[PDB]
Amino acid sequence: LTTFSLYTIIVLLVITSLYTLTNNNNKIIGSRWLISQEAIYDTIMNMTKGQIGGKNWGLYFPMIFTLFMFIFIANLISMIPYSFALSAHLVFIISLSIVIWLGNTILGLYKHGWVFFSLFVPAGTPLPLVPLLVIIETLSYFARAISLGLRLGSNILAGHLLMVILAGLTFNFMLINLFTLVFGFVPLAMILAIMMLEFAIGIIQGYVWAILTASYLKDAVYLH
Amino acid sequence: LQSTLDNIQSARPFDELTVDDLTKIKPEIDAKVEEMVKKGKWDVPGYKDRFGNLNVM
Amino acid sequence: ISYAAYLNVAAQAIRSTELQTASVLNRSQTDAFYTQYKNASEPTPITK
Amino acid sequence: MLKRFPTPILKVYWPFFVAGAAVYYGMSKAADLSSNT
Amino acid sequence: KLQFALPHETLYSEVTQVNLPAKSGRIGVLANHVPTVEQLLPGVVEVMEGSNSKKFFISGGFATVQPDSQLCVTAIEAPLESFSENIKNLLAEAKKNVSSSREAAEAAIQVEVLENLQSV
Amino acid sequence: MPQLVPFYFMNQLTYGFLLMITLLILFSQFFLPMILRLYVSRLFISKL
Amino acid sequence: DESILLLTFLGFTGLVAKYLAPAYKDFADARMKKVSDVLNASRNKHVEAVKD
Amino acid sequence: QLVLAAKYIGAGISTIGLLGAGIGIAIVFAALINGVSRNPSIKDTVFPMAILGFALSEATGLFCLMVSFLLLFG
Amino acid sequence: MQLVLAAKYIGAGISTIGLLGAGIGIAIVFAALINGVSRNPSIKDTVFPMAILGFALSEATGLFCLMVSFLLLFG
Amino acid sequence: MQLVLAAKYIGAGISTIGLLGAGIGIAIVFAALINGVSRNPSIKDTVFPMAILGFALSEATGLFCLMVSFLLLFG
Amino acid sequence: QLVLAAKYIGAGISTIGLLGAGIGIAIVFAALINGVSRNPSIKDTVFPMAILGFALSEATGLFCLMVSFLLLFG
Amino acid sequence: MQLVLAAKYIGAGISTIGLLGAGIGIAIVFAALINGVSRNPSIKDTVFPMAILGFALSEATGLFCLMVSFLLLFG
Amino acid sequence: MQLVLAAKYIGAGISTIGLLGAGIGIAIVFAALINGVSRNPSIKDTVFPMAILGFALSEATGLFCLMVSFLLLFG
Amino acid sequence: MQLVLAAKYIGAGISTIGLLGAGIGIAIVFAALINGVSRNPSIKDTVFPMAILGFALSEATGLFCLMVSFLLLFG
Repeated sequence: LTTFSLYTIIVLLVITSLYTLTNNNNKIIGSRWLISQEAIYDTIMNMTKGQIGGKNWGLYFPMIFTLFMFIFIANLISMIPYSFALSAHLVFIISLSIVIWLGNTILGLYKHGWVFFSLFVPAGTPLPLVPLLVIIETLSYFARAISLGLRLGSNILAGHLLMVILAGLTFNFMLINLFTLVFGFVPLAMILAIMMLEFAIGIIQGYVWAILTASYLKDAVYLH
Repeated sequence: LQSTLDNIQSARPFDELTVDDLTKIKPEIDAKVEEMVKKGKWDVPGYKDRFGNLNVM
Repeated sequence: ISYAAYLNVAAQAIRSTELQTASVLNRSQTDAFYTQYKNASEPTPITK
Repeated sequence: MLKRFPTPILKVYWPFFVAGAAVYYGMSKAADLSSNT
Repeated sequence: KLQFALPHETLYSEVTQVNLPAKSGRIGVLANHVPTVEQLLPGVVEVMEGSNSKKFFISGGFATVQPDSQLCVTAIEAPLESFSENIKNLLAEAKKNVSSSREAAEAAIQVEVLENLQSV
Repeated sequence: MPQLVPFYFMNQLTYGFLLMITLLILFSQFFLPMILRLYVSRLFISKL
Repeated sequence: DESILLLTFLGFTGLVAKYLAPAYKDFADARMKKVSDVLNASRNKHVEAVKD
Repeated sequence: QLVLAAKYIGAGISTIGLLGAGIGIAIVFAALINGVSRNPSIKDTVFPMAILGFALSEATGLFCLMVSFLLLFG
Repeated sequence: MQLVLAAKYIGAGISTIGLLGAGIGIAIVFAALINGVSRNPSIKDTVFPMAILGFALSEATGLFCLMVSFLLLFG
Repeated sequence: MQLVLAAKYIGAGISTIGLLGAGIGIAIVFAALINGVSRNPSIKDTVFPMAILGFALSEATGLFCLMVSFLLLFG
Repeated sequence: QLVLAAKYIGAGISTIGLLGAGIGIAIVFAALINGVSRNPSIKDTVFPMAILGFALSEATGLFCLMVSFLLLFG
Repeated sequence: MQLVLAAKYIGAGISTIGLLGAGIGIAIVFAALINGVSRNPSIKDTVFPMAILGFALSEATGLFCLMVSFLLLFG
Repeated sequence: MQLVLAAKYIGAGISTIGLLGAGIGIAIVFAALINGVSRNPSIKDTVFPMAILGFALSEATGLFCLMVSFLLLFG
Repeated sequence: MQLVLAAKYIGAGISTIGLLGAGIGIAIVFAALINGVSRNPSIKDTVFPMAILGFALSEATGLFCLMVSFLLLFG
């Protein structure tokens, strides 16, 4: 069926291979491919030990790892020039972000009752505006709901479409007069630079997701 | 003690070695692993003083 | 701590290859006392 | 590789899982609503 | 020219390039420079008169371009080579110990000198 | 694109949420503590 | 249009194999060595104790 | 006709909002580099704050961008 | 008429402009936070909640702008 | 007529632009505050009343722009 | 109704004049905080200076606002 | 009809304005790098990633803008 | 068509505005270069490639505006 | 055609705007020069080649602006 359905399968088959075939006899030395996933493990270990740092930093380390890995891998697969539907299937990405925000909100309400809203009391301020600063802290708490999802969706989708428009332009650059046929390579180099950049910012975005949705959980667990 | 030297010599790894073989001689490995995931840790002390925290930030 | 005490500790630190003359070693380690006095009686010559 | 060491992901991630379920149900109705467009 | 006097042995009394680590970060001075007063931090220093360079490890002090263009450097000791590997090891140990045993400033200095020392 | 605009959004989202939950259990119980196994094994060897 | 993009992608994988893959090879090598040296050193360390 | 023209116009004007987020982001990262050069060692605390600063600055622009697509079609 | 409908959409687009100021605004607070903290080190415990207050107000300017944009757009 | 109701919707959009100046403005007061406090460690007791005054009028300029948006739009 | 229409558009336009003054007001008070934190004790002399710049910067915006009302009326 | 097509191409032109901001942002990050290096040149290896990070992230909002420009322009 | 073509010629000018940002940007990198070099004297050998990189990226953002101009006119 | 002739004269006017940025940029390089030379007046001879480079690059974006105006005016 849909490209999204097919590409979700492709991600799963990759991830299994990185923890089996990659490893040689459960190396206590680390395989050359597997060395990447050691560094990632440690920098996200120290990141959710940083952000929440509880006795549940490691309890929410798998969650932050599968939120790392989905977006990290799904901004490699979509970069193939005839692939285009994981994080460019926006309906999954934005939905996932709202779900995580709700799962922070429910945790906060559950854990901190109906005085979860004491998080939205920032601290003492002039008395005629004390209820107001509860409203526009809660608004900023639910600015986190959509900012996280919509950043990723816009970035990845915009990269692929930008390249395709320029690719189509360079096709027609190499179909107009003979003076453009010379220097028909010059636009190609611009598309190449974009292919590098759009790939880079998707790996950054997978990490950026996983630090930002640790920060929101810092807010939710620790009131004010 | 001569025998003690022989035992490490016939069992000296250096490229690989299943963590399962180490588990088979010491289930202490798995005990710590299970306890730590439960703990909400993944930092075990002394792993950062000789295998680092593998990051630049 | 005085700025020069901070710097002094740095001078002291510099003898800690080691290639440090007798004068260096004296500037980085000496035994002395500061005999406080009063407005009257002397609070002792406690180490400088 | 596959040799589980138990994790409490069913009560720790109970508020997370609840949020996922609500949107799943809503998206069933949304899909029916989107298939009329 | 360039003063670089030390109490136990005065070194010198501007020169072409001086490279200094100061509470202004690191500064390099060539010819005229505005007539600063800067605390010299513990340092790895190069002083060059011509292209020839004499390299000093400096206990911090003061640097002061005068409005009469005299780069007054005063330090308690100023070679680079004289300070320094074995010294790096000892200083590392001393850095650890001083933290436990004014203590803040001392331990900070032990770390600072240790880093500067590693540079040598 | 036709593959990126169905009305099969719930179908898509079903396969999507299945992948997340699968990876969550899989990582959490299997592969993440197996990385801590490498670390701990190295460290226990480090001690002896 | 998109056949131009595929040529770009071929160039992209070439650049990666030139610059990044040897760097990542080197990165992998450097780390691999460090793990090995610690592991074997510790095995040696208790062997010293046996001799003591 | 005029409405069709209007939706395209509304989309254009909304796109400009992204500009502010881009400047914002640069100011945060500039401060990260400056902070780390001032301290030599601030980065452990400051780096989380800098990424946060990127996100928030970006968030305002990103609101503009969703409005742009809502305008462009709508 | 067509002109009134046009004006809803266009008016929404124009409204969206104010958000840019909030993007820059938030950054200036965070920059000052970083700068102060990099200079002092230990100012941060006082300065961090103070900075978050500055953030909340700067962000708010953007949110007011977005609200009006939606009223014009949908309305 | 069509033109006037249109002009209200358009005019509302334009009015929202004004808010940006306050957004950046608020950040500037807070930037100076954080800088001062990091320099002093402790200026804040004197400086905080001063800072609230400067904040208030800077903010107010944005608020003036916002109320004009409401006046045109709602009538 | 064109004359009236132009009046409502014009009302919108006038808000733009205010933005600069908004930044300006903050700049004088920013300077107050900078100066006071640098000196400490300057504050009793300096506080009148701060108020003067703050008010004056606002006043430029007030002229724009007065013109907004003037436009609204005609 | 011509009004629709005119407006499409006009809308493209308007979007292009967003790029100016990103160009300045990139420059500011590099200015910061140069000043940082001059104040401590051994900072450079840690700082070099941070410089590139700030350039890319700053730039991105402008490229998003350019994509909207291309949606209008080509589309 | 006269309208759509008129939109192109007007539109060319609109895209052209974007160039202002790049102009300020180049200067900001070079201003930093001069300041840093005056502090150190000798830092310039390392820094000059960084300055060229910074110029190219800032300039590029400007060039994208120019390319839209040529896209509207010619394209 | 009234539309086309209008479009040239309008489009020319709009094009002219980009150059203002380059003007500000040139001043920024010179500002740095003066401060730099004050900090070390022997830096001038090395810096002067660099300075002319920074000037030229800043200017170019403005020049391109004036060119699009001239293409419509004097093509």
